[PDB]
Amino acid sequence: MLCAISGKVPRRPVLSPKSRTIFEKSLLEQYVKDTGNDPITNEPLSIEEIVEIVPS
Amino acid sequence: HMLCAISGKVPRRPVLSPKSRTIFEKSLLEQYVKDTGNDPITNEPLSIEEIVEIVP
Repeated sequence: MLCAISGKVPRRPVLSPKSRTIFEKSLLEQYVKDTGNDPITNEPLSIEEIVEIVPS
Repeated sequence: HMLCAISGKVPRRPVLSPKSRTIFEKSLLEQYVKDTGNDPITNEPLSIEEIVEIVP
Protein backbone atom coordinates (compact mmCIF):
# COMPACT_ATOMS: atom_id res chain seq x y z
CA MET A 1 0.00 0.00 0.00
CA LEU A 2 2.88 2.37 -0.79
CA CYS A 3 2.73 4.84 -3.71
CA ALA A 4 4.16 3.15 -6.82
CA ILE A 5 6.15 6.30 -7.53
CA SER A 6 7.21 7.84 -4.21
CA GLY A 7 7.50 4.59 -2.25
CA LYS A 8 5.80 6.24 0.75
CA VAL A 9 2.45 5.83 2.44
CA PRO A 10 0.36 8.38 0.51
CA ARG A 11 -1.01 11.51 2.16
CA ARG A 12 -3.91 11.26 -0.27
CA PRO A 13 -4.12 7.67 -1.58
CA VAL A 14 -5.72 6.92 -4.93
CA LEU A 15 -5.96 3.91 -7.18
CA SER A 16 -5.61 3.67 -10.94
CA PRO A 17 -8.20 1.15 -12.21
CA LYS A 18 -5.90 0.37 -15.16
CA SER A 19 -2.82 -0.75 -13.19
CA ARG A 20 -4.79 -1.57 -9.99
CA THR A 21 -1.97 0.24 -8.22
CA ILE A 22 -1.87 2.78 -5.40
CA PHE A 23 -0.47 6.30 -5.91
CA GLU A 24 -0.19 9.64 -4.19
CA LYS A 25 -3.06 11.65 -5.69
CA SER A 26 -1.02 14.56 -6.98
CA LEU A 27 1.70 12.32 -8.44
CA LEU A 28 -0.79 10.29 -10.43
CA GLU A 29 -2.68 13.40 -11.53
CA GLN A 30 0.60 14.97 -12.73
CA TYR A 31 1.13 12.00 -15.07
CA VAL A 32 -2.49 11.97 -16.20
CA LYS A 33 -2.58 15.70 -16.99
CA ASP A 34 0.71 15.52 -18.89
CA THR A 35 0.28 12.22 -20.84
CA GLY A 36 -3.33 11.02 -20.46
CA ASN A 37 -1.95 7.61 -19.54
CA ASP A 38 -1.35 5.35 -16.55
CA PRO A 39 2.43 5.59 -15.94
CA ILE A 40 2.86 1.88 -15.17
CA THR A 41 0.97 0.36 -18.16
CA ASN A 42 0.74 3.27 -20.62
CA GLU A 43 -3.00 2.63 -20.95
CA PRO A 44 -5.21 5.68 -21.32
CA LEU A 45 -6.41 7.05 -18.01
CA SER A 46 -8.58 10.09 -17.27
CA ILE A 47 -8.74 12.10 -14.09
CA GLU A 48 -12.37 11.03 -13.64
CA GLU A 49 -11.37 7.34 -13.74
CA ILE A 50 -8.97 7.65 -10.81
CA VAL A 51 -10.50 6.13 -7.65
CA GLU A 52 -9.86 8.32 -4.64
CA ILE A 53 -9.64 6.21 -1.47
CA VAL A 54 -11.52 7.30 1.63
CA PRO A 55 -9.05 7.38 4.59
CA SER A 56 -9.46 5.09 7.62
CA HIS B 1 -2.06 3.46 8.04
CA MET B 2 -4.64 2.38 5.45
CA LEU B 3 -6.60 -0.17 7.50
CA CYS B 4 -9.39 -2.58 6.59
CA ALA B 5 -12.76 -0.94 7.27
CA ILE B 6 -13.98 -4.22 8.83
CA SER B 7 -10.98 -5.47 10.86
CA GLY B 8 -9.23 -2.19 11.56
CA LYS B 9 -5.93 -3.92 10.70
CA VAL B 10 -3.45 -3.53 7.85
CA PRO B 11 -4.65 -6.01 5.19
CA ARG B 12 -2.18 -8.67 4.01
CA ARG B 13 -4.17 -8.77 0.76
CA PRO B 14 -5.83 -5.39 0.28
CA VAL B 15 -8.78 -4.83 -1.96
CA LEU B 16 -10.89 -1.81 -2.86
CA SER B 17 -14.64 -1.59 -3.28
CA PRO B 18 -15.55 0.81 -6.12
CA LYS B 19 -18.78 1.69 -4.31
CA SER B 20 -17.44 2.82 -0.93
CA ARG B 21 -13.95 3.56 -2.36
CA THR B 22 -12.75 1.86 0.80
CA ILE B 23 -9.95 -0.62 1.58
CA PHE B 24 -10.69 -4.04 3.01
CA GLU B 25 -9.05 -7.37 3.67
CA LYS B 26 -9.81 -9.48 0.61
CA SER B 27 -11.31 -12.43 2.52
CA LEU B 28 -13.52 -10.19 4.68
CA LEU B 29 -15.07 -8.18 1.84
CA GLU B 30 -15.55 -11.33 -0.22
CA GLN B 31 -17.37 -13.00 2.66
CA TYR B 32 -19.51 -9.92 3.30
CA VAL B 33 -20.48 -9.81 -0.38
CA LYS B 34 -21.27 -13.56 -0.49
CA ASP B 35 -23.62 -13.10 2.47
CA THR B 36 -25.42 -9.86 1.60
CA GLY B 37 -24.79 -9.06 -2.08
CA ASN B 38 -23.85 -5.52 -0.99
CA ASP B 39 -21.05 -3.11 -0.14
CA PRO B 40 -20.83 -2.92 3.70
CA ILE B 41 -20.57 0.87 3.85
CA THR B 42 -23.09 2.10 1.24
CA ASN B 43 -25.35 -1.02 1.16
CA GLU B 44 -25.36 -0.87 -2.66
CA PRO B 45 -25.30 -4.09 -4.70
CA LEU B 46 -21.80 -5.34 -5.25
CA SER B 47 -20.50 -8.42 -7.04
CA ILE B 48 -17.26 -10.22 -6.13
CA GLU B 49 -15.93 -9.53 -9.61
CA GLU B 50 -16.19 -5.75 -9.11
CA ILE B 51 -13.82 -5.84 -6.16
CA VAL B 52 -10.45 -4.37 -7.20
CA GLU B 53 -7.53 -6.54 -6.09
CA ILE B 54 -4.60 -4.20 -5.46
CA VAL B 55 -1.26 -5.15 -6.97
CA PRO B 56 1.43 -5.30 -4.25
